[PDB]
Amino acid sequence: EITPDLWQEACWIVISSYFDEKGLVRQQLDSFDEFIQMSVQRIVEDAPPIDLPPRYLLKFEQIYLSKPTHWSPMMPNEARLRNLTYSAPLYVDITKTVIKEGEEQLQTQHQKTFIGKIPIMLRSTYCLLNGLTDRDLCELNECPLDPGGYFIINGSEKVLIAQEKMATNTVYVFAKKDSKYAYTGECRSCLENSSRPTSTIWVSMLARIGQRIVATLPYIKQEVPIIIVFRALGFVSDRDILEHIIYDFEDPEMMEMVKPSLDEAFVIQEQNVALNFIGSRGAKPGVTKEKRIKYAKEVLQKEMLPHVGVSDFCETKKAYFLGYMVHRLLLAALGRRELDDRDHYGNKRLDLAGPLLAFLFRGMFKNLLKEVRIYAQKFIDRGKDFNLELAIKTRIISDGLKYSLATGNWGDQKKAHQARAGVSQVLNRLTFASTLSHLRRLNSPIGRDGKLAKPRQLHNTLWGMVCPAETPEGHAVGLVKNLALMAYISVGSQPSPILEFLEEWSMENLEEISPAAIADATKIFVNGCWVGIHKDPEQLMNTLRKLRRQMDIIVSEVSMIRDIREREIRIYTDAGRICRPLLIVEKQKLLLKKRHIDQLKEREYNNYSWQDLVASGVVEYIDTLEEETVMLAMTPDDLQEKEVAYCSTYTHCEIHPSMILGVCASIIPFPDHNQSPRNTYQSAMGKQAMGVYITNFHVRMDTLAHVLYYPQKPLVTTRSMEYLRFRELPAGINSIVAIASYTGYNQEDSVIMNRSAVDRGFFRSVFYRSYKEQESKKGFDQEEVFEKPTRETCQGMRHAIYDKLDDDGLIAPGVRVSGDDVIIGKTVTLTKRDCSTFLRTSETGIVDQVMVTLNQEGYKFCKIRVRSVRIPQIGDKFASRHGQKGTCGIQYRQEDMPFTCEGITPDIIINPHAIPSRMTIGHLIECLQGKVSANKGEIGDATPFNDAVNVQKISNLLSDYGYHLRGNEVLYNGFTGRKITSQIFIGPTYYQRLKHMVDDKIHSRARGPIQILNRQPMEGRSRDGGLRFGEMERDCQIAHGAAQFLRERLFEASDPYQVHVCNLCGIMAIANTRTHTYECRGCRNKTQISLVRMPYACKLLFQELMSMSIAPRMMSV
Amino acid sequence: MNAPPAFESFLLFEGEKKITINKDTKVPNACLFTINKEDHTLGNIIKSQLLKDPQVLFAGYKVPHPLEHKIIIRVQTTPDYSPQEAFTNAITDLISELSLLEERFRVAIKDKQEG
Amino acid sequence: NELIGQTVRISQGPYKGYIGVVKDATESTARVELHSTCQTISVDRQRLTTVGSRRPGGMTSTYGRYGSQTPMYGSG
Amino acid sequence: QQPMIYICGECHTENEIKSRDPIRCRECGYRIMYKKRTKRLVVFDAR
Amino acid sequence: MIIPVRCFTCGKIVGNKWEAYLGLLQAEYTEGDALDALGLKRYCCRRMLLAHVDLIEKLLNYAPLE
Amino acid sequence: SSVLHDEFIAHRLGLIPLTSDDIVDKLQYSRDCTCEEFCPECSVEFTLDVRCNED
Amino acid sequence: EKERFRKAPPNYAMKKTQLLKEKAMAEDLGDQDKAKQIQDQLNELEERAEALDRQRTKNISAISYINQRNR
RNA sequence: GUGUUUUCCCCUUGGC
Ligand SMILES: [Zn+2]
Ligand SMILES: [Zn+2]
Ligand SMILES: [Zn+2]
Repeated sequence: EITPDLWQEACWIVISSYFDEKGLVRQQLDSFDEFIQMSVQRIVEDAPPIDLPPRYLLKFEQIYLSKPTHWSPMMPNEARLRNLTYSAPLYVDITKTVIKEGEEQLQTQHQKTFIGKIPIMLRSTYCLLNGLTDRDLCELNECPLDPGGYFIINGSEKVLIAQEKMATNTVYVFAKKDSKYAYTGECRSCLENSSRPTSTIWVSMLARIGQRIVATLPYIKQEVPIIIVFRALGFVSDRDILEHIIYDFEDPEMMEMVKPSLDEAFVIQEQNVALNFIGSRGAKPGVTKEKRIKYAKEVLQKEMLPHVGVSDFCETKKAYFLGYMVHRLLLAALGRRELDDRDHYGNKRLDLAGPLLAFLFRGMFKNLLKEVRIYAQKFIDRGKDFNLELAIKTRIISDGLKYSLATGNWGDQKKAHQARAGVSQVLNRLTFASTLSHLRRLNSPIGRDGKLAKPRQLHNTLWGMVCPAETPEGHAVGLVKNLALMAYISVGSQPSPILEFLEEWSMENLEEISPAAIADATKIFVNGCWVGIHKDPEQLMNTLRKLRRQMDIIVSEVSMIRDIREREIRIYTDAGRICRPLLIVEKQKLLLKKRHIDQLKEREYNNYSWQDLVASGVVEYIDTLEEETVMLAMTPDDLQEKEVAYCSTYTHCEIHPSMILGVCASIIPFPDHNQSPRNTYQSAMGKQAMGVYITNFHVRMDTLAHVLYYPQKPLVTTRSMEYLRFRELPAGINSIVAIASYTGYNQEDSVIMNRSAVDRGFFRSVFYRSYKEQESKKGFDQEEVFEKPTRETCQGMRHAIYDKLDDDGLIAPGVRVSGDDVIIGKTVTLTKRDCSTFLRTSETGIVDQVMVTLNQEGYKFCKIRVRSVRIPQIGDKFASRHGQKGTCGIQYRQEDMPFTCEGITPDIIINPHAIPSRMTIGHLIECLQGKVSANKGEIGDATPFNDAVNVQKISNLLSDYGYHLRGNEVLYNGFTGRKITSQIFIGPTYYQRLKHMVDDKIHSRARGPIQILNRQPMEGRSRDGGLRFGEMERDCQIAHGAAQFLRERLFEASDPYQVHVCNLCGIMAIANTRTHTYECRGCRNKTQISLVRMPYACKLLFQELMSMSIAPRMMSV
Repeated sequence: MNAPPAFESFLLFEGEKKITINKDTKVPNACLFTINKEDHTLGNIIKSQLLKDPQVLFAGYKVPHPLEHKIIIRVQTTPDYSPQEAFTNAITDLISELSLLEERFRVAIKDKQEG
Repeated sequence: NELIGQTVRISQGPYKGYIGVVKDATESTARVELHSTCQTISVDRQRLTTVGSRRPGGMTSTYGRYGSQTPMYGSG
Repeated sequence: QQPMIYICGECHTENEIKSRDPIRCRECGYRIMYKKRTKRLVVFDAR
Repeated sequence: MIIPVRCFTCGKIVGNKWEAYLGLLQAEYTEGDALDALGLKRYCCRRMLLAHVDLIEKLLNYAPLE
Repeated sequence: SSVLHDEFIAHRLGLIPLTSDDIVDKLQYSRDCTCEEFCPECSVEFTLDVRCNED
Repeated sequence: EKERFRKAPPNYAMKKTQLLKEKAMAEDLGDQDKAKQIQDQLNELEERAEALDRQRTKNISAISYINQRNR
């Protein structure tokens, strides 16, 4: 039977089953698995055989991939500790057939030739950890909670950020103001996984007889008029043309609109002069007319509209597709159809770790084919039978991927500055919600420093796809984005089964159409190829849907959109379409009935699963372009009940509305009670809250790790943070917060902490810093070795105490170390220079563990990590889940903090003024329900949109435990014991401690190290630099009229220097002050010299001018 | 890292005086007692015991900075009464109070037992 | 100077019992890097006493210390 | 006469690794091993 | 990670109650009756046991030796 | 070799309450006791010696 | 020589020994080596699961039973 | 009695 409300339980048995079936990083794992299983083989398979004096044919087959192996299987933790690249060899079967004179060919098959190591993403179908149990993962020193979805490159966890892009194969009509074009029908085309990049087309209309439609074909410098292009496709007649562009001549308006483009072309009728026209606009036009035709013939065959087809499909199928590009342009010009929004997310695709890597493999492969080609040329063509096994420079793949996954430069190192950048970022291990969100992170390539707001705005179409709250508030604000919990990025599937199915059901294929049929007939668009038309689109939509609901012919990821107003059915199967599941609605009942809930409650015990909800036509993956056409209830009991009907025609229902939130936003309790920027600030700070970031942290040699001593589970949680696994790896402590002004040391966004709570371990954390150093053969006479230096032999040697480390040249675990203490003693022979590594200045920790090993080079390599207990202090930045943030402003012992009737003193007192301007009422409701939860003795629900919870209901509960129903309490002043006249709002709230500790920020200089080029202070704390007295400070001191303090800051306290200058010229003289003799070469004067107090950077500027042949002759006159 | 050690709240440094009377100049018969390494525990009971003295025209205590472990107690009396002896009697009688309270508590303990 | 780089115990005053290493020392005061806190204090050198950290014996090969009940051949 | 004892990362067996030596556990051959704790005086306040 | 020895807010020893807490939950005491039966009255002590995540049981899955 | 680092162990030992119902009024503050190390007149020594030689 | 008389699979890295046995089973097209590998792998799996439960035997068992009954 | 030294560019992330 149907779910009779009581539906919240059912609603989270769904979702729970989803996250059982599809852990949070499924979009990375599936993308990679699909790349390795299909796209890699596709690329090597579809690369042509190589051939050339006789000539061979060289051809590749059945590409194979082993498990990751060190040469024996490397575990990922070993690759991480030894700084290896976690990777598996890629092998392919190569058939060589050389053939020559006398008809003597030998097809010798080189089996399983090693092409290179391909880096494996962790927990993929090809990682050693795949399906591996928690026991075994712990035995591997792996974390069973670790998601996977990242690579190990030379020991660094590297995530591939999903890169957003315009959807290929799809026409878009834009108006580009500030141009000669009124409208532009863009298309970006790819047929399939082509080594050729996407080719872009535009069919623009000049705005200005007026209204001339042009086309900007690729590899054409000019802009051929479209009618010439259709004639180049061989359509002589003005009625064979337009039959592609105006599907009913009965419309006079498009007819009279297109006329002036024909008047631009009527000088050309035959295809051959049309090709001469296009060839003469070629970017490399051939001298002879015939070569110009052949060039232009190729461009149309192979470069224009490639997705529609190549060769035989040229003169019809993509003539129709170009006709459709024109038709939709004309619709956008008549205004019959609105312009496409470039930022509508149905118009976008996401390049996950699959396409991101397939692009490189098409770039690193083919390079290998060029390499073996040149090799076999050099040899074979000299009658020297080559060996291909020497021809294969396996370095090309292995280092190409290694490099790009390391730097993130998505292109050749030869041309990296021309490539994309930061596609591949070091996984954020700071806290588990940061790891999980870094893995689910999307990125718009749109330029930052691009001033446009519209690509940064939260578009309506990100609903349920992308977190409305989790964005960097920096310059990347709105460009970097995050997946929503149930958002799934479609991995891609072959359209051929769908095309075969559409060949049934009375579909009419595009090349058999009589064009008059197109007028009153829906046009079908598989992956943006127009492939036919259909008389009856009410049957197709119901059948294609039924088949999705049966998982058989159409895989769940396929999205069929039915545009009613324009008669178009567009079916997308390709990869990178972000989608999300929705409950199906039929009539007005859900298909999700009590049967499914009961079966799914006993899941595992019956091995039911989310996949059975999908394969029972109960839930459906909808994607943002199909979301255009769903009518989407938001809960059944709200929206489908017999109120005075809103629509009563819902097709789908939200599974739970909180699933619009992402990973860090769905840890916020009551986010619907906060001002939205504050939910964004929490989504930020939640990636900085110290916690336990992973349970194998004792094995990690991470460079920076913060581990909280006593991280706690939140007393109020969203349900969503069940699946985030936040109650297993929590980041924060539920503290008895009081919102009182008290002594005023909490005033402007600051907190008073309880010193006695800190003494008990409140938010006490540990800071691990790992220092890595290895060995090397620098040269013949130069060699590094781990060795205690000794003043006798080691010539260079710091003022440090080298005896803290033992004769191995390695500090031992358990030794107290401080800044500029020696950590790895290292000598390099000249006798020996000191080359050792010292603890970062003012770090002051204890050596936690020391590991020693061999790197790829087989050199001794050690990583030392030093721990540093960070007892919270004044200036440490605390925050709460509601974007309240503040430094500890003072710490009062328990005796000094205010206290209730019982001796409950707050742990954190935050100033009331944090609340009223920010309206983080979710913070107040968290505190109230946390106080209920702590008395009630179980964890409150703060799932946002849960109308079962409200403040009055909580207050009612709180009053039952003998507290004021609004959470206020009478406090007594800790100093005098008098009751405070205002009762104070006090209760448990989940606070976070952020990585921003003050001792990592405090910095001072008084004549420290100096830059070598311009003798100014070095930059930055780590360098012991001096603060920049910038331009704006210069201006602020001019306004002060503080010329003496301006001179000292911009000179005497920065780069005090002196020059001698000639009196007769103003070129700097030569001044041997050591003998007090002076001359200017060029005047030969020795008396006419005067000293000039002169900023060194000024001296250097004037010498950089003289080196341009400019004499800035400084004169004392 | 540049943290005070916790004993600095109660241990005198070599040369620090506990208490350091200073004649106030603004009004007659007023002193400022500056107690080092004391806080509201010792300063508030003295302040409130001084207000029970009818010959004390003004009595108060402050902690100039909470990060510093030093209180100032300003006492003004009537000209027939130095605040030195106001402060002395405010401690003598407050000790008599706490000692009487201690004796009465000790007896009340063993009187709750079997009573 | 003669007492720099050695492990010392503070035997007097407020830091009694703290263990640290002398990072520096004049004749009047050492600077002691405290083992527990993330801090280096300056302390009057008479307050310090050297503890040292050494191992006796130095002969690992054959300290049999007799033995471990040698089994006989004619006992089996 | 201190041979610089190391602890095999896999076996947890102790290994003697003097200078000019390859890092391998003589039990497993495993290539990662960790230094044993110091012998100096480790004293904490329990603060 | 492990149970805090003292309730941060007040001071009551809660570091000897975690295994007792879990044993009472295994007697199927309701979650607040376990706390009422251990003797935690103040919500500041109760949030020590309710909120505590005992990660040391996961850290002990990893082997140093055997 | 527990999974907790030494400062964590030491911290936890700090917070363990001790039955000093009487002896606290006898003992000196160590800062005030005149002896070079700890002595039974200004301290109580504790030992912990535990190894988990079982599953 | 050391590994000759001293067995390895009972080491803490039993998962790695199982991975090696799986690799040896997959590498072999002979059914006899595949069946010997299957038997060895099942035996090592049983032994390791027994040891895991034995170390899981106390306190770990108790918190497993409480989580499973709590849900 | 011998004692302060010593890398850069580029990218990414983060702080007000
Ligand atoms: Zn001159
Ligand atoms: Zn408490
Ligand atoms: Zn003593």
